[PDB]
Amino acid sequence: MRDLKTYLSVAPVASTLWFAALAGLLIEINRFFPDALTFPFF
Amino acid sequence: GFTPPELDPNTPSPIFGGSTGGLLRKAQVEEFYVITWESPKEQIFEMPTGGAAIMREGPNLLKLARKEQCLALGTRLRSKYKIKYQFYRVFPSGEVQYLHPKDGVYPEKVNPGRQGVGVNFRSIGKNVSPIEVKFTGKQPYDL
Amino acid sequence: PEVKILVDRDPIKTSFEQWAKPGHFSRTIAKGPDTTTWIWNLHADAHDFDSHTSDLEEISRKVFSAHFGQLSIIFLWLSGMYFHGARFSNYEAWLNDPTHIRPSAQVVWPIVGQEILNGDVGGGFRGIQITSGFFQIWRASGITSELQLYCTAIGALVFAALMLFAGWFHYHKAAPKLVWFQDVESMLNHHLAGLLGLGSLSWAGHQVHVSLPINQFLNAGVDPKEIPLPHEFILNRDLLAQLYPSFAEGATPFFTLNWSKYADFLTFRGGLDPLTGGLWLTDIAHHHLAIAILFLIAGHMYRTNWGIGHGIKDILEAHKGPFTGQGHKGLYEILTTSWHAQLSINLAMLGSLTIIVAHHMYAMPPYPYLATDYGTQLSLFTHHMWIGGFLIVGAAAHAAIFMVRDYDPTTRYNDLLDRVLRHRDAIISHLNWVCIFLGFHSFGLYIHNDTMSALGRPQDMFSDTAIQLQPVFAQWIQNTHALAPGTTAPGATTSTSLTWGGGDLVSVGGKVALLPIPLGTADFLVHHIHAFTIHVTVLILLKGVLFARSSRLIPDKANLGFRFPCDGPGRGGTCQVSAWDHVFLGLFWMYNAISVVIFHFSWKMQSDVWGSINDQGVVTHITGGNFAQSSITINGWLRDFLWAQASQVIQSYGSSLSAYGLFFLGAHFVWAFSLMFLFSGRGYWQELIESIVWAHNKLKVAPATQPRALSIVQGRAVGVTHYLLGGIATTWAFFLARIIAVG
Amino acid sequence: SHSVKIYDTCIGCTQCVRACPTDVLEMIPWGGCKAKQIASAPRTEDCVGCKRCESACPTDFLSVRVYLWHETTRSMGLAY
Amino acid sequence: DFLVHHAIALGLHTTTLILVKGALDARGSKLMPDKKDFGYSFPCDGPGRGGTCDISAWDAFYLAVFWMLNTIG
Amino acid sequence: AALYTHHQYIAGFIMTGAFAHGAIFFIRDYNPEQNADNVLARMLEHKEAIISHLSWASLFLGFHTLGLYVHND
Amino acid sequence: YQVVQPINGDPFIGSLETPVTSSPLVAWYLSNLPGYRTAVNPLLRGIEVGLAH
Amino acid sequence: MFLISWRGYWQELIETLAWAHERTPLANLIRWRDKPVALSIVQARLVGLVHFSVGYIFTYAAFLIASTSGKFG
Amino acid sequence: ASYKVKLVTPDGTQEFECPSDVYILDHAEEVGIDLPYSCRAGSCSSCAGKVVGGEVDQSDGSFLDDEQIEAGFVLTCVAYPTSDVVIETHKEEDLTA
Ligand code: CLA
Ligand code: CLA
Ligand code: CLA
Ligand code: CLA
Ligand code: CLA
Ligand SMILES: CC1=C(/C=C/C(C)=C/C=C/C(C)=C/C=C/C=C(C)/C=C/C=C(C)/C=C/C2=C(C)CCCC2(C)C)C(C)(C)CCC1
Ligand code: SF4
Ligand code: SF4
Ligand code: FES
Repeated sequence: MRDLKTYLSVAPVASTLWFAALAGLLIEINRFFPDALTFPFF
Repeated sequence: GFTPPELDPNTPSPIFGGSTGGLLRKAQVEEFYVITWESPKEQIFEMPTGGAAIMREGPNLLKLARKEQCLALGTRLRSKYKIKYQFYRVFPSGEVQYLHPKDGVYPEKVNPGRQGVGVNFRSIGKNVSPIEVKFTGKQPYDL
Repeated sequence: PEVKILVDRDPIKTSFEQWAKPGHFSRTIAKGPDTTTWIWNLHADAHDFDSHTSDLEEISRKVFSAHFGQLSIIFLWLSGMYFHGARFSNYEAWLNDPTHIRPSAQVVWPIVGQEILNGDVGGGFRGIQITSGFFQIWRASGITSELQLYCTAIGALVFAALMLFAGWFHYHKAAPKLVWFQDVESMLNHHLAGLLGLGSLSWAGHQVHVSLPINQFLNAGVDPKEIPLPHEFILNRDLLAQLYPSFAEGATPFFTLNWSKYADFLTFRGGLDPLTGGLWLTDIAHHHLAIAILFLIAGHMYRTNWGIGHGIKDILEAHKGPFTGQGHKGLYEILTTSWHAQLSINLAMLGSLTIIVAHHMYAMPPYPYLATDYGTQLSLFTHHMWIGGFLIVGAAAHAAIFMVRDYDPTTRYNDLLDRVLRHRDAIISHLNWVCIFLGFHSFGLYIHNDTMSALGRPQDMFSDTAIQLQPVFAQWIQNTHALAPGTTAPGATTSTSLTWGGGDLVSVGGKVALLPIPLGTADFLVHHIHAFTIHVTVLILLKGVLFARSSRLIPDKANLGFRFPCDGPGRGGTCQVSAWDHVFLGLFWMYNAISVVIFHFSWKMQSDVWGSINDQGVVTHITGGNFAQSSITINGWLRDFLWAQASQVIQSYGSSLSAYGLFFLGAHFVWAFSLMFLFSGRGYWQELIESIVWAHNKLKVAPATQPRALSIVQGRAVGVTHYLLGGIATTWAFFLARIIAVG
Repeated sequence: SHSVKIYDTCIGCTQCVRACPTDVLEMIPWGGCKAKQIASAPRTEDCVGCKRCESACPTDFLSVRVYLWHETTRSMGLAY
Repeated sequence: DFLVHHAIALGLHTTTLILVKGALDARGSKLMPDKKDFGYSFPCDGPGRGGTCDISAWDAFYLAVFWMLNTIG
Repeated sequence: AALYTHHQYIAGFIMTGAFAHGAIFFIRDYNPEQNADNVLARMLEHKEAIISHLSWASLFLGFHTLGLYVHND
Repeated sequence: YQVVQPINGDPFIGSLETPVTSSPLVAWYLSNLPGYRTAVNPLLRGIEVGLAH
Repeated sequence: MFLISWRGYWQELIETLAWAHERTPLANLIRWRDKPVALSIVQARLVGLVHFSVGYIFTYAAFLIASTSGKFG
Repeated sequence: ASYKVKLVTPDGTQEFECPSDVYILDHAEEVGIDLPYSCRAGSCSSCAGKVVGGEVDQSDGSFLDDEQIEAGFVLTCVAYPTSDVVIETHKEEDLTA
């Protein structure tokens, strides 16, 4: 548990989880505001 | 001052089957080496050129074409087995020249009868620039 | 002396202690890292069990459970394939009409416009056309619904779970000991008779009851949903008696020895099914039956516990003669104490086997509707060729590792190994001469043809019309094969393949399944090119193995270990003087050889076999016999093969084959990228990282794990792996895009 | 013949001497350190230029330096 | 034209990076502080200290010719 | 076309040679104490800043030019 | 009984003695060639060799 | 070749070639006068670079002159 | 913490005070019982000893056989004395063999 928490924070696993979260975020963002070549709000 | 041992031909050599890694024309025309050891018993050892040979109980004398090959076999003999060895260099003249260990004690052990050759009394960062030795035949490190 | 199960209880307790600690196996790693090089080492020596320790027992226990883990991975992959065929496929539509619908078992999500990859594969379905040939396997096994595929996927999932659990169990709870592994007599007895004998007998049992009747029903034209379920064929027997009358006697023929009464479904026809374009299933069943009998007898050779059998040591040490001294005496002791010897033998044999499989599968298509599915055929051949080549190179790698680490004439002396080590120089010199001669007289012919053609002198060219180099031996052999059925294989009706000859073209759905393949001068030239490339890669690998311990250059190469950068720029320069470096080259030459082989196959097939048949029997091939006249000069390969065939992939953009165009370009990129690692050295890079580190330190952002450039060996490893990835991937994209567009 | 030099930063560890394939280096008395020993190179005509000695030097910077120079057949390690 | 001109700019900058690094590091660096007494062109400084393949300034020129060819291409 | 390409390749080779001989000068003919604190020595003494910034510029150009090309593709 | 022996029984010269290298007829043949006719005036050996080539 | 394969490999191949030549009848009557050695490290980098650049120049010149000369426009 | 360290030596056997976070050889110099050394960086045989009781941390070790760690030998310069261990000095050659 403590050691599982440690292993889940080793560099490869920390980075894969981080990048999976980032990928999910970007994917959803472009799923809501697709085909965006500019910033049209202000 | 450690009269070197003189090479004794008629000393037998290990039981080998022959190999294509032995001597060549360079041993015929320029030089070759000869190593000797003394073998508490008859055993199997890996040849520094080919496969495996059997050192005889009693004097063993092996002729190799490279000094580096001799030292390799000597190291293997000296630490895997516990055997004291010496090797010489033979010219096409019939001259022999005792090579190692030069003054009877291995070079990893300091001996009080050796002079300093190629020692610089300064740190390596205090060599002159090459511009300082331009157009003179000297090298900045040889100084 | 006797053989038994021998185990140890709870050798290592399952725990999360060592997961928290990176490189626990290596003492130096366990402590922690000072620089970036430590991270690379952690991965490079993860599975080198024989250096984490010296105990053979521990090495073998680790090996056993790692094999279990690998089996679990394979099962998960299989279950994924079956589930995708069950859920995201058009397998039933394809089953209704095989030669119009394109098989595809992968769809994509519409995220960034990538849904264009969901192309029209027919059947009211939009997906990515697959080349795995899985639909053909499922059809040949009798699978008609997707419920059966679902059940298969779930069964393979629970099998993967079982394999993972067994891996944990046999390492942390009940781990065998050394005398259990070192028993190879019983192990061979069980793998020959139990794994291959019972396995193939069981498969023949499947085909006799499931695939034979269901495929009979499918080829009779029945709607796939109107076919009886397979278990009915077991419950009601007259269902089988209708298709196969001699299922009526029911196994009394098997014991009366009136085996001829089984001639219905146990045939020796040979050739192809004119309806499906595959081998006769009644032939494949008979084949597996005979294979089973053979393996079941063969797994009874070695003695285990009851006196009868063969001691492998006795067989080995009985073989020796006047040329080899005491040969084979002492090999049994070598092949049972070193895993690397076994690994290299098995790798060589498995690579040989994979390539034989590729050839035989292209020549005698075993699955229905496989021959006329050109994309599947091309992909299967190419994939198996690559796998075989890689395995064969690994064989050499591990032979060298054995020679460096485990060879010892003091305690384990063998005569043959010693003799070969003693005349390695003669061996390598003659192999060198053969490589040179073969390279001059195969590629030199191509250069002569190119200049003879460029100087407007085609009469002087080595071609079918100017100076013929006819492969008379191959022509003679294949004519002997064509005449075989009836003359010297009286029980066969058709020759074993259709590439032998006899006419008898077979087509399916207006496409050519197979026809006799003609061998002309271009075949001679390219076969000698093949011989040349194989000989050169053999030279590199054999030179690496034979000179792994010592040479006339550096006399103590074994003390430097199996893998190392060099021993300084002395004696003129000793860059890559190690055994590992020889494997690095062999991979380059293996790449060359396999690339030429698959190019030869693809061009020859698209030029003389594949194509479309028509009403008169006029066969228009993909390229009108342009291989016989254009393949004899390098300009022909560059123009008629690469430039011509390459147009399909370039025009892929804007369609559903766009991903292949993208992968074409990306593979070109990564291949070119490898050259940065393959042409440079780590000194320049260390000196550049120095100033980058300065830039970081100036802003208090320098890392504590000091960044080092890669090792010399690692740089070569990065360079060779990227090179192979790039080249193989660009060939993959080209082949697939071309054969899916023109096929 | 390559040229091997020994500099006074030598701590007389002797690891380099134990590393050289051709017996070029030696240990000789001295007084500038706590070992009263320093490395000598009396037989550089046998030096192959392998530079194993430099990889064995634990000083910073090195105390044993090999400058490759004119080549002999001894220097090139040729058995033919 | 915009995209290809920036490809040109990258080519120029990388070639000059290689060459300038080779020039300013010719007299010695941290990986080899005494490079100047080894000459302009030499093999390497053995496999010690991590490995020093292509550490000359000649090797920097050798590496920069590839980038020159590529950029002029 | 031939004239343009010819002269551009020749110019590229000449530039690479200019930098190579700069390095050769720094090794063979450079005298540090006679060049104490002038522009040459001060070039030599902040080489890390020059090299790091050249590397930044080339990284930026490469990243973004390749990225735009791949996005378009 | 063994066929391959070291050269002249010397196991430290870099070669071996085998059938192709040292069997009776092949030795007689090689010795009966102009190149290996040591005791013959070189001009006549060159003549024989040159005419054949 | 000269850029990927390194000296050690070739040196050992050359030494076994030397054995082969010295050991064969009717041809050991001929003796070389310089012992054959593999190319140097720097020499090999130079040879590979020369080959690379010559191939580069020649194939691009061929393509350029043939593609403009073919259309002549 | 600061466990007593015993060292057999041709000069005799003495006892000195030194904290577990420091090498036995380094605090030995602070007291003043002379021991041999050369590199002081854990890569040579000069400061070699072996142990009678207890054991020292092998974390500060390098250039040693994959056995010298558990067969007894150790380097005074690179070693943390985790207990009231008793060690040998002047032990290079019967280590050098
Ligand atoms: C197509 C081949 C190729 C490519 C792409 C590069 C690319 C690069 N080279 Mg290189 N080079 C090459 C061939 C190549 N070279 C060859 C054949 C040689 C002769 C040996 C050299 C010799 C050379 C030298 C001497 C130097 C470079 C340098 C550089 C870098 C320049 C900085 C830059 O442009 O920013 C980046 C440009 C890029 C193209 C990087 C794109 C790659 C992206 C980031 C991939 C993104 C990953 C993505 C998320 C998915 C990854 C996949 C996954 C499996 C991880 C750059 C990464 C210089 C350098 O180091 O710069 C400081 C340097 O000094 N090169
Ligand atoms: C901005 C660019 C962009 C973006 C954001 C995306 C985004 C996406 N693409 Mg896409 N793509 C792009 C460009 C892009 N693509 C381009 C340019 C191409 C042309 C080459 C493609 C071609 C493409 C294809 C063909 C597909 C996608 C797919 C996908 C989707 C999922 C990919 C996936 O799930 O992987 C794979 C996920 C898995 C395999 C799930 C597995 C989960 C983990 C790995 C399980 C591991 C645990 C396991 C149990 C370990 C085993 C241990 C064992 C011993 C127990 C995703 C939304 C896929 C899709 O649409 O899904 C249907 C898909 O098929 N893309
Ligand atoms: C009829 C008996 C039998 C059978 C069928 C097998 C089958 C297999 N053995 Mg095995 N083996 C046997 C007896 C048998 N062995 C004996 C007597 C010994 C010596 C005592 C060994 C020692 C041995 C070793 C050292 C290894 C194998 C391995 C393998 C696998 C090879 C990889 C493969 O081909 O995948 C084919 C895949 C399949 C056939 C899928 C079906 C898997 C079935 C369920 C296996 C069940 C058979 C098993 C013996 C059941 C007994 C265990 C039981 C108590 C539960 C394979 C599954 C390799 C391995 O372990 O891989 C992990 C390997 O490393 N065997
Ligand atoms: C049954 C097959 C088999 C097995 C069991 C082994 C087992 C072993 N091999 Mg080996 N080998 C094999 C086949 C096999 N090999 C083949 C076919 C080749 C020819 C290529 C080699 C060549 C080879 C070499 C040269 C070496 C080994 C070594 C080793 C040992 C350590 C491997 C390791 O941990 O490295 C770690 C594993 C990795 C770092 C994985 C690397 C990732 C690869 C390169 C990328 C693959 C790309 C992927 C397919 C697609 C791209 C994905 C990406 C885009 C996301 C180990 C005992 C090493 C050794 O020292 O032996 C003692 C050694 O150096 N092998
Ligand atoms: C020595 C190199 C060599 C190699 C590796 C191959 C390899 C191959 N040849 Mg081939 N061949 C060769 C030389 C070679 N050949 C020569 C010199 C000739 C006569 C010009 C032929 C004529 C030939 C024909 C007509 C055919 C092949 C074919 C084939 C393929 C099938 C196997 C076969 O039939 O070979 C058979 C080889 C022989 C019968 C002769 C082998 C050479 C013998 C053993 C002595 C070696 C000669 C040596 C160089 C000179 C004398 C030695 C000297 C020092 C005294 C195969 C890939 C077949 C093919 O093309 O498949 C499609 C085909 O039909 N070959
Ligand atoms: C007039 C005019 C104008 C202006 C212009 C200008 C301002 C110019 C320029 C320019 C420039 C500005 C140029 C340049 C270039 C440069 C270069 C190209 C460089 C170089 C260098 C080098 C190569 C170096 C070498 C060396 C080294 C390396 C070190 C040592 C020393 C030496 C020197 C040897 C304009 C257009 C606006 C407008 C119109 C008019
Ligand atoms: S270069 Fe090689 S042979 Fe010469 S002193 Fe150094 S280690 Fe010894
Ligand atoms: S450091 Fe590099 S260039 Fe120098 S000898 Fe070793 S591998 Fe060759
Ligand atoms: S003095 Fe060298 S390891 Fe202690």
